[PDB]
Amino acid sequence: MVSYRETFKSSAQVQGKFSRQSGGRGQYGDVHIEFTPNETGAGFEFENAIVGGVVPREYIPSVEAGLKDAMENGVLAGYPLIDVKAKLYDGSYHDVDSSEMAFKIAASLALKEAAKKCDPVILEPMMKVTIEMPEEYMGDIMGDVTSRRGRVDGMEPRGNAQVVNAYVPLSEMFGYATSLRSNTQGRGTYTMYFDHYAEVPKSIAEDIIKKNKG
Amino acid sequence: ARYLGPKLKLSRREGTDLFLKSGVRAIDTKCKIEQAPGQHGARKPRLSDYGVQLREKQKVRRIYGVLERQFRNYYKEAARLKGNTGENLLALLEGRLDNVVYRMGFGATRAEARQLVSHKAIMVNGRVVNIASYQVSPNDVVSIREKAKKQSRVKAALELAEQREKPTWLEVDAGKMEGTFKRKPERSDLSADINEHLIVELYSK
Amino acid sequence: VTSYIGGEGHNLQEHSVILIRGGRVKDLPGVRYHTVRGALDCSGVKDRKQARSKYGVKRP
Amino acid sequence: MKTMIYPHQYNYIRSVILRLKNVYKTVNDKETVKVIQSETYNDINEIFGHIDDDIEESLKVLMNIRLSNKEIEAILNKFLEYVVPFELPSPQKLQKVFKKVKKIKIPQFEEYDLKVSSFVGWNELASNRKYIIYYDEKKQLKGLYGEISNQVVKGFCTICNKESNVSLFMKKSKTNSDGQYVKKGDYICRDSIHCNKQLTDINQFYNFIDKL
RNA sequence: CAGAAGAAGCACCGGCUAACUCCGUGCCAGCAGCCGCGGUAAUACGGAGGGUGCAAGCGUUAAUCGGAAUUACUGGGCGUAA
Ligand SMILES: [K+]
Ligand SMILES: [Mg+2]
Ligand SMILES: [Mg+2]
Ligand SMILES: [Mg+2]
Ligand SMILES: [Mg+2]
Ligand SMILES: [Mg+2]
Ligand SMILES: [Mg+2]
Ligand SMILES: [Mg+2]
Ligand SMILES: [Mg+2]
Repeated sequence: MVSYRETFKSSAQVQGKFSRQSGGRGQYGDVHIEFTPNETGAGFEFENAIVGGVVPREYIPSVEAGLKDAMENGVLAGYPLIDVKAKLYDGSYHDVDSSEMAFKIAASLALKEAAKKCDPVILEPMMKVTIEMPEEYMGDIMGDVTSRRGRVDGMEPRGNAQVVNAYVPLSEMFGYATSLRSNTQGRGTYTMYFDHYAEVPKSIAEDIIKKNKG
Repeated sequence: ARYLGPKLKLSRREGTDLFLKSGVRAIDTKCKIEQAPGQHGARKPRLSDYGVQLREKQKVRRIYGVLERQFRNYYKEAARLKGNTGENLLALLEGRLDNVVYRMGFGATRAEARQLVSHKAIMVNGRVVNIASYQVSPNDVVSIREKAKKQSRVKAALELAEQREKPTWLEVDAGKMEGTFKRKPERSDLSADINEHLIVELYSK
Repeated sequence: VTSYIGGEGHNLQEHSVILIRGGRVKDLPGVRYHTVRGALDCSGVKDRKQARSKYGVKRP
Repeated sequence: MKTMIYPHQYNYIRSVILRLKNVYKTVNDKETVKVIQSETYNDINEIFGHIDDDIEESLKVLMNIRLSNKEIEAILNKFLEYVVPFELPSPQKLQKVFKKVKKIKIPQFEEYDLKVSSFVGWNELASNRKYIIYYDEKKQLKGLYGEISNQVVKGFCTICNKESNVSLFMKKSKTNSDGQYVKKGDYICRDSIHCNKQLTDINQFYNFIDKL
């Protein structure tokens, strides 16, 4: 199972407001949170932009916890949200109504609102692959990498053997060994190392969303 | 171009009241004048001759609220002007409109006077002047603006001025809130505490 | 010429373009110049909070 | 004297040895094998810099295609001796590092773990944080506490760059008078010891610290 | 007319030279105009607190004269220091 992740393609400013009566007690939480794309590998970044008097200080940590939990849950296919920056630019509250849970729900609502306007996209893990094989089978190796949607960055010759460096999706990478043995006639070896998370092809991504949906 | 930090700290460093407060309450109640500012202020280090000269020059600057560049230019003018350089230097600082307003009692402190001068509440010879550095000549009349007369601060300042000793070279009238710079202040009129020679020496250094 | 690289740590490599200023380094014979930190390829010292202007460090 | 190698280097040595050996298992072409033998031999030599007779003996066993996993273990154990253990700070010093956290408690760390520890990290459940102590490029001990997610998910760990059970770790910036603070974090292995063993490059951990 | 509202930084604190402690490091990392400082109680390195000096600037580098009576006209020397 390939560990796909989600990120927001477009930055958006959204307001999440929750107002409801629970157990005979009104609960009102409002949070206005800006979600922006983050640099690859930067990870989740949260900034508190509340000067004060717009959100109760006690509820602010709860809001952050809600966002964190929602990212873990995922907004599209349920893949963990990554490379997103969250900033609580504005908020509103009622002393009696406001509660930690209410604000946490409001944060979740904000992230749902963000998901609508942030253009979230699934990210697939990309593995850098170094393959050593005889030059005779090198053309076959090139074809296999192309078939797996991998791109060969460069080719390096070491003696008789030829070294190929390419970046291939992990999903595509599975079963490479068997193919390599067939292509090289068991005369080639390869090593793959994870490099980065890259956006899934839209057609594939759509299918993945459908699969996770059902 | 102005010092916006704590006033009493400056007084504590000098170890003397620099008249940076109105004087409604004693400086001692407000601060520990004896002790120098900071962690190591309580200990008294031996002061070098350079240090003694510096601290004298710093005192005068802090009293009149003049930065070094402008104070240097005053010294050069005092040296250029005929007579005692040190006495000339003190006369120039006294000649400043800022000082005159405070001495006339329109302002409680020289900083208060500065705000009055700055905010166009002061007229010299019936013309509005907003320069603190403006030099008031003999026979000039400094009058508060008619609009500014209504301000409460001016009235309170005049009462505090009554407690202070009245400058001989300045004639002032309450209610009218106008004053005349009759003559340039003599060295005798100014406080003997200030050592002009140290400042002259420091600049000769 | 030989130029001393001031501060703790540097990113200088061969072929790096740097700006040098006057300043001998006693104890290093023949070093009559200092490289200006924070100028051209040379970068400011990381996590420096005092004399930042001397080591090309922006206000934290 | 015996060569001294960093823990991350030893992990790389282990990885290359396993990689080198796997070639013997799979690759049927002696020519291809030979190329990798030389590459790995160089890599091991490079890490050691100087190879003693004991390393040479191990290298000879490594070069042979008849190398066995039991032999590998023995070779690794010898290489482990060359490795230098992480220096634990004095308990007083630790508290000085974590001035903000009074009466910070440290669990007992295994000597082997210390030997293979590029960094030392311990998680407190009550804290809900992971406390990490490490020596930087300057070799000053650096201690940091950041919130660790209770939820664990399978994903590539930032520190080691290996897919494992990871929990999001967030480091909070110093709170201003307003009460505004910025938290920056990335998913990392929940177990520091496991991550340490996985980690082969000290720089990767440093990069994660830079991100914080 | 409205409202303190919209407006403070830079260098330095061993001696020379105005301004001192703590912590970290332990001839390392570094500093440095000069004399020097750093090998486990560093006012000298790095950070912090406090302080000093200047201030929309402050430092650094380069450059000239000064201090330099150290080319001596003003205004020096030559027994042993040239
Ligand atoms: K002569
Ligand atoms: Mg100016
Ligand atoms: Mg001193
Ligand atoms: Mg010490
Ligand atoms: Mg010069
Ligand atoms: Mg001369
Ligand atoms: Mg002579
Ligand atoms: Mg002789
Ligand atoms: Mg002779």
